[PDB]
Amino acid sequence: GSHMWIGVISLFPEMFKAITEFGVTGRAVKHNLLKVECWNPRDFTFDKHKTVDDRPYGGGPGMLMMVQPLRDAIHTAKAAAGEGAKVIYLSPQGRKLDQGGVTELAQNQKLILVCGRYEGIDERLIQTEIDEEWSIGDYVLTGGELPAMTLIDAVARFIPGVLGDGLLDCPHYTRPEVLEGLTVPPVLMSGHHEEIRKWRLKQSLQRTWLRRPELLEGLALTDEQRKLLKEAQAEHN
Amino acid sequence: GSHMWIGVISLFPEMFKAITEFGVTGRAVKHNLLKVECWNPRDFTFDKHKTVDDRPYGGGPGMLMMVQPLRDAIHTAKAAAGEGAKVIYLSPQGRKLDQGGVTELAQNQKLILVCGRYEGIDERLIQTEIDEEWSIGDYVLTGGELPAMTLIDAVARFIPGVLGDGLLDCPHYTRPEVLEGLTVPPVLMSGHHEEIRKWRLKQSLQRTWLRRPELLEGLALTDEQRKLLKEAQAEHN
Ligand SMILES: COc1ccccc1CNc1ccc(C(N)=O)cn1
Ligand SMILES: COc1ccccc1CNc1ccc(C(N)=O)cn1
Repeated sequence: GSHMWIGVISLFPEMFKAITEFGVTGRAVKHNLLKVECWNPRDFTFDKHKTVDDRPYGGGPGMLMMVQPLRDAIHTAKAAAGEGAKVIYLSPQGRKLDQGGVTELAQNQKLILVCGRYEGIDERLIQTEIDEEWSIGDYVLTGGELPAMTLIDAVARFIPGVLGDGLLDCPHYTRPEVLEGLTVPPVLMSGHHEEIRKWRLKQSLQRTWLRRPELLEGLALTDEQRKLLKEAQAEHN
Repeated sequence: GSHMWIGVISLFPEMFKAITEFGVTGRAVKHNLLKVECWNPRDFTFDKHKTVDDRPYGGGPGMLMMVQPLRDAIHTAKAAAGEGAKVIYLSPQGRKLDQGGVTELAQNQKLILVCGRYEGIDERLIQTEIDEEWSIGDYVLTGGELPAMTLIDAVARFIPGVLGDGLLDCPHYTRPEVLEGLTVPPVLMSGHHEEIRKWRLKQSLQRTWLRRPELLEGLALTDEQRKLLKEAQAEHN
């Protein structure tokens, strides 16, 4: 159906086995709903030692990705992708990823994800080769590979066939009925589907209010949600 | 020195090869600065088919992790960890991870990371077994493994020997001197270390202001930073 092709530029393509070989994403790859293809800048070097890093102009402690191997790898991935592929660079300086941003990225049938190492890539390559710069969160990692895999996993959930409202999820319970003295809320045993739906929605509203109140500010609550939230806040007091 | 031990509870322990076998984190593991030990709930099942999921009370589309295998795996990891280990559950409902939160978590010499699959774990296990619940970002994934690896990588950077201010990083440049007509800022060639430091700081301030203005609100800028930021905003106008 709406399959997705993701090209990856990475010095450590074997890291991507974590998503291509296991779980829901591994099944998506096996079933051809998701295709992940990697190019390694090390394969585009020409010197004896296959050098992939370079020193920044102006000095400093860190290194950058060497331009020539990385640029050639990107160009090769773009040629394999054809037209319509969006090239994404993962960095702390990028647009912060959220579920809304995931749904936007999932609209692309083709993506190329550039995984920086060291202190990242040359600023001019961002200008000449990168369409969009994204961050998975306000923290620093040793490479863009984990952010790239996180993005792949999140967008894969929107591909039809891969899987089997602004609020945090409600609590969930399974067997057994009592666990270290803690019982399951009786409503979940009642079999009354409408009471269960309202209980879960009310719990999601209460949990969002208590834990992430700023998420509620970005929402236009329905009539039902306004009432259940008021009830939850009244019981809390 | 300040080595770190991280126990992991996961149905897919082989995903963690992505951090234990490659790059800076793989070296940290090889050098015994970081130890990652995994327990798989599937090994704690007793039925013929090694069942690790269970149905939620109250119905619904999703499944939960089965309590008994997961609980036994957690208890085994806690016994291997000894005293002082903090047990962390990765979920979208958790505290949002940022670099400040990474530095807090890195203060622990021992961590146990519980990786949920399906719709997560029973709420009572969070109450009885989990010390802290964290999220790597406001998006949903197919498992907690990628969040757990992201956390491991971020905290590993604070372990002394693993590697070789609230603002986004400045642009960086490497060879060649001209790339598709784009030149390197002459100051970075000048060799004047003080001018380079001020240029980079000014660029970091300008970039944070243009891209993530809310990050500036949480900062008490130094005298030098206030001046360079004013200069950047004046040149922008
Ligand atoms: C200092 O490292 C870099 C510097 C610049 C670019 C890439 C890297 C690689 N590391 C990353 C990558 C992405 C994210 C994120 N928040 O999306 C976090 N870390
Ligand atoms: C619906 O999935 C779950 C539901 C509940 C718990 C765990 C999972 C596993 N998936 C995750 C895990 C963590 C994060 C995060 N933002 O840290 C995102 N997704």
